[PDB]
Amino acid sequence: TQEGVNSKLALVTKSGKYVLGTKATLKTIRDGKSKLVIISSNCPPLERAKIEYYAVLGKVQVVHYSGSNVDLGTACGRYFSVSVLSIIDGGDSDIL
RNA sequence: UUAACAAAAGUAAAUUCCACUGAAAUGAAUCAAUCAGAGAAGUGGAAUUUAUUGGCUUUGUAAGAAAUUCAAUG
Repeated sequence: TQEGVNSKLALVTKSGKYVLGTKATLKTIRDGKSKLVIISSNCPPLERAKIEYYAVLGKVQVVHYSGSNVDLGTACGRYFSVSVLSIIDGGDSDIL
């Protein structure tokens, strides 16, 4: 069903604010800026387990992206790969 | 001109890690390459290697030695 969230993460790039990177995602979960976490399908199972446990503590929803980190980076209009992603605010979409 | 073994005034090259921050107008770099959101470059650090301690100069050793001269041992 990857004709949805892919288009959802296109208005966020235009109006909303997200942050790319596992280290930078963990920074936002520690604060209150995180409102949603998207994890690719190939994130290492040990670093993935640390994001979810952090999100469970922070009560932030985790969206298991159906593509790899290469596909997730392209979904944000980026020429590198993104493993984890945090949404500070949804611009015009309905992701949150 | 200077040894083994040790010292630590001064000071190198290369690689790998750590902290801050988060790269797109993509940058960084080599003779060649090669690398980066499971995170580049920047700044500040840590470690190891470099014919023994710690690589080079320097120092103790150690000038009393040795080399080159002079005089009839100095």
